[PDB]
Amino acid sequence: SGLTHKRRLSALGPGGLSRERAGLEVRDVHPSHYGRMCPIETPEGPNIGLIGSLSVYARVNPFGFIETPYRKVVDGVVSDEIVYLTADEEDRHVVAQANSPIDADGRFVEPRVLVRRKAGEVEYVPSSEVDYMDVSPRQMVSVATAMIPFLEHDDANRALMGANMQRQAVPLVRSEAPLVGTGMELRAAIDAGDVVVAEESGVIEEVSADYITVMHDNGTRRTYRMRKFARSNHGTCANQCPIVDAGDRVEAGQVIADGPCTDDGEMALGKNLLVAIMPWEGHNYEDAIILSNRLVEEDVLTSIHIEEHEIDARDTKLGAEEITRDIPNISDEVLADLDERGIVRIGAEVRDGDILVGKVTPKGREVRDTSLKVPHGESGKVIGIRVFSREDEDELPAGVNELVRVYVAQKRKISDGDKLAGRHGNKGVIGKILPVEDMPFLADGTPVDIILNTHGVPRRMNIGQILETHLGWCAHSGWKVDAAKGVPDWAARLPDELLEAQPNAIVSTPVFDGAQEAELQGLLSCTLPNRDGDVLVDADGKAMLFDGRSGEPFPYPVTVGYMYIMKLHHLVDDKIHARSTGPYSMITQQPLGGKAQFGGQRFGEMECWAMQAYGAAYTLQELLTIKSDDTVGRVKVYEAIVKGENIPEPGIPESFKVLLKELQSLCLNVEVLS
Amino acid sequence: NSVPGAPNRVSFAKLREPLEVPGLLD
Amino acid sequence: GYDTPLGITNPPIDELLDRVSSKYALVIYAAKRARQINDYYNQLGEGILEYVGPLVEPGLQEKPLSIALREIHADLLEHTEG
Amino acid sequence: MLISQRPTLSEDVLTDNRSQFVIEPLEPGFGYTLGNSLRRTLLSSIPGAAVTSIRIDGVLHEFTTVPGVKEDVTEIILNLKSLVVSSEEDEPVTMYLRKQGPGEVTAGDIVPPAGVTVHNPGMHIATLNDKGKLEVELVVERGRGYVPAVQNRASGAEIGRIPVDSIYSPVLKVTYKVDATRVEQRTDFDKLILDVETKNSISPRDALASAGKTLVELFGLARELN
Amino acid sequence: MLISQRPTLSEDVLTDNRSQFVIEPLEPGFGYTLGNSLRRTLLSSIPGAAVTSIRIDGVLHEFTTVPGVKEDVTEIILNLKSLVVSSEEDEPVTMYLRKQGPGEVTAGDIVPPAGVTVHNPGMHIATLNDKGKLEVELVVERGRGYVPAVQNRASGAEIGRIPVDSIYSPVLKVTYKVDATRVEQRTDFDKLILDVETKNSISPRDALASAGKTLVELFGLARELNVEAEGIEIGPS
Amino acid sequence: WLSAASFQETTRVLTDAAINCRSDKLNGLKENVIIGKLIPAGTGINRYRNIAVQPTEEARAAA
Amino acid sequence: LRVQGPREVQIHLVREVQEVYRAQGVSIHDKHIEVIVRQMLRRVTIIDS
Amino acid sequence: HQCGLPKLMALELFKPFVMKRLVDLNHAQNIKSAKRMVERQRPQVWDVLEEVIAEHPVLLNRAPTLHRLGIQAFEPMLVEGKAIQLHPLVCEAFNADFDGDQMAVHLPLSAEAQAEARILMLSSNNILSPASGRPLAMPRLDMVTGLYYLTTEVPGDTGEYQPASGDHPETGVYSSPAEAIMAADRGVLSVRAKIKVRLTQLRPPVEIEAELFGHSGWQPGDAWMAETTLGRVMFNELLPLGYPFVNKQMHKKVQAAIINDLAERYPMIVVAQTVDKLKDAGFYWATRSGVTVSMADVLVPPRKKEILDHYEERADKVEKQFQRGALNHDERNEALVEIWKEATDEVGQALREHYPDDNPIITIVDSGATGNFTQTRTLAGMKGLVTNPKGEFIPRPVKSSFREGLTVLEYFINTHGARKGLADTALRTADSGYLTRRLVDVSQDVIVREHDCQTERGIVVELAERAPDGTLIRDPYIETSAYARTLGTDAVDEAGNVIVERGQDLGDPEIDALLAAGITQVKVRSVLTCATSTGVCATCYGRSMATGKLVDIGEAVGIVAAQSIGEPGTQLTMRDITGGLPRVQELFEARVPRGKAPIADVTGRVRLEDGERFYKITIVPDDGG
RNA sequence: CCCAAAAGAAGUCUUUCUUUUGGGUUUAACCAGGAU
Ligand SMILES: [Mg+2]
Ligand SMILES: [Zn+2]
Repeated sequence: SGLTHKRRLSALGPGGLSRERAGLEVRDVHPSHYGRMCPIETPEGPNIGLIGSLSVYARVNPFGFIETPYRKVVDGVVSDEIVYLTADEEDRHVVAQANSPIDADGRFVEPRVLVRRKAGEVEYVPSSEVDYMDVSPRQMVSVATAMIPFLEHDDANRALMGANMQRQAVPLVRSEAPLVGTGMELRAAIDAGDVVVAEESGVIEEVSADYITVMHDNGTRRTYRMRKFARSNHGTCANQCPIVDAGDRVEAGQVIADGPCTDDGEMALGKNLLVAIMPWEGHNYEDAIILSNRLVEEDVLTSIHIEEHEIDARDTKLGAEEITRDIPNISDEVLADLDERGIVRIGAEVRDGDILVGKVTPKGREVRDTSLKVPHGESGKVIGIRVFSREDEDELPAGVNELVRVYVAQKRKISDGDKLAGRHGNKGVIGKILPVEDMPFLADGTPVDIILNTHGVPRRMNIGQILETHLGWCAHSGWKVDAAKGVPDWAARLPDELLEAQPNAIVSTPVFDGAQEAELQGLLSCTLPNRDGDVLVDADGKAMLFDGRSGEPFPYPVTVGYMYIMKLHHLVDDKIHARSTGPYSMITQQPLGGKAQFGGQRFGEMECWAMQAYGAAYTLQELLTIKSDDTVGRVKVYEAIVKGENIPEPGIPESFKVLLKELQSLCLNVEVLS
Repeated sequence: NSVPGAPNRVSFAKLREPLEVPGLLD
Repeated sequence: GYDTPLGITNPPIDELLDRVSSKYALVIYAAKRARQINDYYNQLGEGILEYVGPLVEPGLQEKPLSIALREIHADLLEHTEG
Repeated sequence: MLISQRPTLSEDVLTDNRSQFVIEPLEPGFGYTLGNSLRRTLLSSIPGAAVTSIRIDGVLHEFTTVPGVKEDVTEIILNLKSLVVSSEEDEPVTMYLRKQGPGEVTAGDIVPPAGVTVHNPGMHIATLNDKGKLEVELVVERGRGYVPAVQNRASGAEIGRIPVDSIYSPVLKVTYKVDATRVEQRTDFDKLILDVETKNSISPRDALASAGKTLVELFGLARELN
Repeated sequence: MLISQRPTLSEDVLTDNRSQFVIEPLEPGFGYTLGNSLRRTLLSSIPGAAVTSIRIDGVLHEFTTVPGVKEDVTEIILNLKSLVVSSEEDEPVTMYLRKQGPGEVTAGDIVPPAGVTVHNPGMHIATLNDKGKLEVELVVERGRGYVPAVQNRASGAEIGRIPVDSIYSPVLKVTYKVDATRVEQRTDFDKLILDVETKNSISPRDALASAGKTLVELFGLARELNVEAEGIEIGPS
Repeated sequence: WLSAASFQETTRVLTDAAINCRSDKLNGLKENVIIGKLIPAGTGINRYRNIAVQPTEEARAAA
Repeated sequence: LRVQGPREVQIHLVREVQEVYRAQGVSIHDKHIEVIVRQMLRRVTIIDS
Repeated sequence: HQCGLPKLMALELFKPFVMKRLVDLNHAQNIKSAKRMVERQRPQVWDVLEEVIAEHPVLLNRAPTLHRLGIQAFEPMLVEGKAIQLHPLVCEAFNADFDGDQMAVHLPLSAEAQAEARILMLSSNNILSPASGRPLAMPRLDMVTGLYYLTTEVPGDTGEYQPASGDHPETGVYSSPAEAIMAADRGVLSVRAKIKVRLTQLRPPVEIEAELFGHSGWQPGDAWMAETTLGRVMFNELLPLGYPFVNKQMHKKVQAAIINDLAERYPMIVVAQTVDKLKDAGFYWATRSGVTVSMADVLVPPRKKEILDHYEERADKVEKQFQRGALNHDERNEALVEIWKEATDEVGQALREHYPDDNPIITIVDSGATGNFTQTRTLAGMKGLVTNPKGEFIPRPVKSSFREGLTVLEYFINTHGARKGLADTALRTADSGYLTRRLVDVSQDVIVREHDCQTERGIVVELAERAPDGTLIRDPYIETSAYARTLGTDAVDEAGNVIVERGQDLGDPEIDALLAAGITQVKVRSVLTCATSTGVCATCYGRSMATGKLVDIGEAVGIVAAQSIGEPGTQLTMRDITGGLPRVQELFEARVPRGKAPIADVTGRVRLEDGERFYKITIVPDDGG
C-alpha cells in the first residue's frame, strides 16, 4: 500500500479538475498511456480514471513529461542501445512488440510484426521500417498489477479488482511466501523499505529478537534496531524478525530481517490453501465462501490489531488539572488495576468499561472526572504506555502538563463476515466455518480447506484462477518430466532445470510471458505420488472426493489445487452495531450517527417511500415521531414498555419547530392556524 | 536473481529483459 | 392444502383476509383487539371494566397481537368500518 | 439368502503410529456409511491432553521480547503449540523448562513430573545466544476436541499468566476404502479397510476403542425403546 | 468424560404404521454421525420375506398377455411383487394360487403351506372372465435388503419360471433431517428427525429397536479391542 | 407550498408563496410526513382508521 | 397534442416509453406509465379571459 | 419467513422487553437490578431473551431501497457469530449479493406497528413483483442447475427400461417410487434413467386422466402407470398434491411458468411452502451435478486456424485495394469490420457445434442458471472486434481467446473499451435516482378513493391484429397492454352472444376465449379516463399486479408506479437521436426532442424539392385552404 | 426520564424506602479516504 501510494498520480487538487465536474473524455485511457500509466490499476468508485499509478519503467524528465525506454533497431538489427522517449517522439516513429520472434542475433523471424503507428493504430509493417521495440513485456502494468500471475487470461474488469485488493491485506501473525508468484515480489519488498537491508558487507556478530550486530570488514561495527509491535497508521502490527544466524556472512544489499508482510525478502500477503471448485449445500451461494476449521485452530489466518488512546491534562485558565489515581465517587474494585500514578499496569486486560487514566479538571470537590475509559467495543491487553511530562521539559502542546497515551492490542481470528479474496478478484465473505470432520476429503484423508462456487468463474471471465489452481498443485506435489528417450515436444522450449522440481517448490510466471497451456497439461500429466504409490489428481486436474457429511463419494471428479488467498481489512467486528437508547443531538433532538458515540441507523429519504407504498402508516408515524425526536414520546414509550402498558400516542417532531423558527428568522410570518 | 541472498524462485520466462527495473521510489 | 404453518405464519393469511374487505381493515382490527386484551391483562387485578377476553384459551406467553389474530380466524368478533 | 456370518475385525500394523483395520463381511451398501461414522467419531471426540497456559520469567503480556532469544514470545507460543503431551491426571499439573547459556532449547529439556511425559523430544523451542535465560512454567491438562483461549479475567488469574489455546486431539489422519464384490448370483458383501494415524500420543487401537465405546453408548440409547 | 446433557427419544405417531422419531440435543457433531448409519441399518438389516419368482401356466414364450385373464403379465408381476409375506423356513417354499370361473382373485385365495402367512389377505391380484382359469406357482424365501431379479442359474431346470425382484426388508421408506436446538449460551446443537414407514409386518418402533441392536453389535465388535478405554458416556436412563 | 418548497427551488417557492399569502391545506403524503401525522392513505384513511371491534354476543354470554 | 387531441398524445407517450424499455428486455405493465401520463395532462391553458 | 440475528445484537435491540420479563419472573426485584443483569449478561437472560423475540417481527432493509420490496419484515431467530443470516430466495428482491453487503435492522414497537409487520410487510406475502407480476421468489443460480440436472432424461443410462426380448419379461418396471429409491441407493438404477413406475400419490396429466379415469378425477389412492425418470417423480413430489404431473425438463422458463400458475390458482401460503421445498431439492442436487471448471473442460474449436486464415485473406485483399486508391479510409474500415464480423460469427458457430451437451459450461449456460453464449465464445473461441474511446470499432481485431491468453496490444485495446463500462455504470446509477425522485414527486397524490366510478369511457387495445392471408397471430407484447384490465363494453363477434360481459378481470382464459371467438379489438377501462374528482377508482385501475386481485380502496398506486418506472434504470443502458435513459428523461419532461421531425398537418399529396444543403417539403391540402 | 455520592430505617450478611448535592450530550462544520 505504501509503495503504491508513493508512485500515485492524481489529477484532482488545487489547479486541477474536480471529482464532481469531470466528463467521460478525461477518465478514458488514451492510446498514449502505453508504458507511462498503468491502464488496469485505478479506484473503482467515483474516482475511476482521475487517479492512476506510474508504470514500472517510467521516469520523469526535467520538464515533467513522463518518459519510457525503448530498445532501438538499426537496419533490422536489434541492438541494446536504450533510448528514453516521451510521447511526441514515440508518436513520430514506429514501435514493435517486446514478445516478438528474435532469432538470437537481433533479427525478426518473419517480416510482418505488429507495431504501433502515430495515432495508436495497430498494423502489420514489414521488419524493415521498425525503428524501436519495447524493452520487455510487462512495460504497461504498474507495480501492484505486475504481481498477478496469469494476468493475460483475466478480463480487465476483474484484474482491476485484483489490483485494488492487494493494497488491503492485513499482516498476519506468521507470513508465508506464495507458491506461484511473478518474480516481482522481491523488488517490491526490498524497495518498499519495510525490510532491513545490510548497508555494508560483513559477518554477523550477535543476533537477537531486538537487534542485530554486523561486524564490517574493516574494524567498524553496526547495530540495527528492530521495530517490535509498533502501531501503523491504520491499526496493524509492524513486527520485524531476523533471518540470519550468528555465524553467517552477509553482503551489501542483502535482506537481513523480514517485515510485516514479507517472508525471506518476498512479499507474502496471504496463505496457500487447498481449494476445491464444487458448489456445496448452498452455503457458498452467490459469491460466499466456506472455510474448514483448520484455519482457526492453527492460526493460519490470525491478525493482530493495536488501538491508541490519548488524553491531555490541559492547563486551562482555572489550572490545577492533574492525572490522579483516586477517582471521585468510585468503587475500590474498579480502581484495582490502576497503578500509583493512575495509569493501568501494562499487562492487564482492559475490557470495555474499565479505567485507563484518572483525570480531574476544575468545575469553574470542584472538579469533573474525565477519566478516559475504554470506548464501546474494544478489549485486549495493554502492551504500552507513554507519558510525557512538563516537568521533564518536553515539547508539550501549549497549556498542558501531561499527554499520557495508552496502547491496547488484540488478536482477531477468522470468523463469519470476514472478506477473504484471492488475487484475480474472486472476493467473498466467509459464510460458514464447518468443523474439520465434514469436509470433502481426498482419497488419502486430506480435507480441503476452502470451497468456491463454479457459477462465479465462467461468467465473470477470470479463468486465470483455475489455471493458477492447477499450477499450484504442480508446485506442491512436485513433478518430473521423464526425459528417458528425448524430451517430450511440449517441453522443448521449457527452460532447463525446470523439468523436475521437489515438493513445495516455488515457481514464477511473469505477467505477460508465462506458462502456456500445453506446458501446464504436460506438468499435470506427470506428478510424484504423495507418500504411497498413489496419484490424487489425474490428467484433467480433477480428483475424486469423498463426502464427509454423508459418507458416499461424490459421483463425478472435482477440481482441487492450491490457491493463494488473503484476508482483507473489512472484518466484521468493526461493522456490527446496535442501539436501543443513547446520546441525542443538541440543536435538533434526533440521535447521533456513527459507531463511535452510540449511533443510530438513518431511515433515509427513499426508505419512507417504500413504507408509503406498502400502505403502512402507523409504522412510519412511529419511526418518525416516538423513535427519533418527540421529547416526551421517548420517555413515555420507555416507561410503558418496561411496565407493560400500551405504547402512547406521538406528538410533533422538534425539527418542525426548528423549521418554523428558521422561517421566522427570514421575516416570513409563518403561523399555524386552526 | 541479482539480490545477493534472494530465494531461488525458478521462472518459466522465455524472453530476456535487457534493462533491470529502476528504483521503484526513485 | 397448507401442511402445518408454524410461528408468525399461523394462521394462514388467506383465511383471515376472507373475514374482511382488505388487508388494511384486518391490520387495524387486530391491533385494536390486541390493545383491548393488553389493557385487560394490566387491569385484571384491578377493578372490572367493559373490556373482556381472551375469548380463546391463552397460551404460555402468547403475545397479545397473536391471540387477536387467532380470534379473527375463529369468527368470534365483528367490526364496522368508518 | 440370509448370510450365515457375523462381521469380524482384524488389525495390521504398518508402523508405530499407523494401522489398518479390516472389517468384513458387511452388507452391500453398508461399508461407506460405517467407515464414515467411525471417521467422524475419531476426528472430534477422542480425549487427550494438552498445554493450557504458560508463564515466562520477564514477560507481563504476550507481545514482548524475552532478552537473549532469537524469536519473540509469540513465536515461542506458536512453537510450544506443537507439543505432544500425554497426561494421566484429571487436575492441572505443572512442568518446568530451565536453560541458561549459548545453544538451542528443545522440548526435550522440559522436566515433566510423575505422570505426564513429553513424547517428541527435540522439536524446537528457541535459541539462546549468550545472555539469555529461559525459565518457563507450563500447565498440562486433559480435555476433548478444541477449546479457545480460557480468558484470563473470567478464570481468576494473575497478571503474568498467558492463556494458550488447547487441542486435545490425538488422532492425526483417518481414511478408508471399500472392496465391493458384485457377483452375478447376488450373494454380495463389502469389506471395509480403515486406515488410522495418530500423533504418537496413543496407539491407534485405543483411539478406535474410544470411538467404539462412544458409538455404543449412543446407539444403546437408540436401542432401549421397548 | 461426561456428556453433560442426555439425549432423548420421542415418537409422534402419524398413521397406523408410520412414525417420526425425534432425538433431541446431541453434541454439535453427532447430528449426522448416527443419522445416516441408523437410516441404512433400518433399510438393509431387518430380516423379512418376499416372493422370489413365479411361474404361470400357458405363458412360456410370449409374455404379453395371459389367456382368459384381463391383465397383462407385467401387471400381475408387479401386483405380486408388493405382497407382504412372513416366513420361518429358511429353504425356499412353494405356494399355489388357482381359481376357475369368472370373478376377482384376491390374495386370500392362496393356500399357504405350514409356516408362511399373508398379512394383507384382501389384495386385488387379477380378474377372470368367460370361464377363465388362473393357476400360478410362487416360490417364497426369506432374505435381507433389496435383491434385484436373479437370472436363471440353470435354464434347462425350468422354462416357465421367471424371476422377479425381491423387497425383503419390511421397512419401505426412511428420511432424516437436522436442526439447531438450544438457548444456553450455545445455539449450535443438533436435533435428529427420522421418518420411518413400514409394511404391515413390523411397527416402526420394533424396526428401530432391531436396528439399534445390530448397530450396537457392530460397534461393540469395534470396542472389544480395549475394554478399559476412556470415551464419552451418557449415564443412566 | 410546503411540498413544492421541499421539492425544488426552495427560495423561489417560499418567496412567491409569501407574496401571495397562500394557506396550505394539509392534504397529501409529504406534508403529513413532515408534521408527524398519519398519512391519508393505506391504513391511515378514515374507513380503516375508525374501525370498532367488539366481542360477539354469543361469546359474551359464554364468557 | 395540438393536432390530434389528447388520446393521440397519450398513446404516443406510452408507446415511446414502452419501446425504450422493451428494447432492453424489461417488462413494465402499461398502467404505471398511464398513471404518470394522466398526471402530466391535468391542466389547461386560458386563451380568452 | 425467518432471519438470523447475532444474539449480541438481539440482546441490545430488545433491552426493555428483556428487562420487563426478567422483573416479572422474580429474577430481579426491581428494574435497576434487571438492567444490571442485562448489562453484565448473566446466564439466565438468554433463556428469557428467546422467549421475548418469539413471533416479534423485525424489519430488514438495504440501501439503496430502489423499489417497494426493499424493506421486508422477517421473524428473528438467534444465531452464533456476528453476521445477519438472510434467506437465499430473497436476494433478488433486495438485489443483494454476499461480497460484503451490509443490511440494517429496525424494530417496530406499538401494536399497530407490529400488525403492519405481519400482514403487509411479511416476507412470504410478497412473492410477485409489483411492477409486472412476475415472481421474485423463484429459484435461481445453483437451484436451477440442480433441478435441471435432476429432471433430465439421458438415453442409455443404467437400469434403463428394456422391452421384452422373448426370453425374459420387461425390465425396468417398478411397483412404487419407494422401490425405485431403494434400487437407486444400491447403484442399480440412475436418477436420470427412463423407467416405468406405478404411481398412486401424484395426479396424472390431463389427457391420461381423461382417457383412463374419466368420471371426476384420480381421487388420490387410484394407481396409474407412468413412464418417466425417477428424478421427475421426485420433483413432482414437491409440488402441491392437486397439481397435475409435470413431465418436462425444468429449464428456468418452465419453472417460472409453474410458479406463476401456482400463484394464480392457489393461496400464497402454498406458494411459499412450494418455493421452500424447491429450494431444498435444488441445493441438495446441485452438489451432485458435478459442475466444475477446469481448463480441460474449456474445449477449443478444432478448426479456428483455417477460418482465421480464410478471412485474413479477405482482409489482405481489402487492404491492398485501399493501397491502390480503390477506396477511401472509411470504406476500408467498414469493409474490414464486415469481414471480421463474419469471421467472429463463423468461429462462434463452430464452437457451438463442437461442445457436447453435458459440458459444465454449456450446462450452466443452457439451463438458464446464468450467463449467455457470448461470454462462452469470448472464453473459448475468439473475442472479436473491440471499441475505440470514441466508439468506432478497431479494425485489427482481437484474435485470441482468454483461455489461450491475449498479447500486450490486444489487452491494451481491450481495456480501452472495458473502462468506459464502469464509468457509465457509475454515472447512470447516479442519474437514475434523480428520475425516480421526480417521478415520485409528480405522482404522489394518485390514490384509489372510490370502488367504481361507473363511467363508460375507455381506451382500445390492439389485441392480436388479423393476419393478411387470414389468421389470428397473437400480438407479442400483450402481457403488458391487455392483461389485468377491466372491459368497458361487451365483446360480440359475428352476431354471436356476448363472449365476455362488462366488468371482467380479463385473465388468460378470457383472452384465449376472445381470440378463439375471432375478435381483434376490445375497449377496456383505464386510469386515463377515470371520472373520480380526486384519485383513480378501483375498477379503472384494475387488478393489482402484486396481490393478484382487485386493488384495494387505500392503495397508493402513484408511488408504486413511480418506483416501477424507475427501478429498472441501472439495467437500461445510457447508450443524434437519444435511445437510452436520456430518451426517457426527455420524454417525461416533454422537452422538444434533440432532432425534431416535422409531422404532417393535413392529408393529401406532398411535393418535395431536393434543394441544395437542405430539403424543402410542402403539403398539398385536399381541402385546398 | 436517567446516573453518582453522603446520611437514616428495615431485613439479608446486601437488597428496599426517605432526605440533600451534583449532574446528561463523546456536540458541530470542513477536507480527505473507503464500501456496496
Ligand atoms: Mg455486493
Ligand atoms: Zn374511473
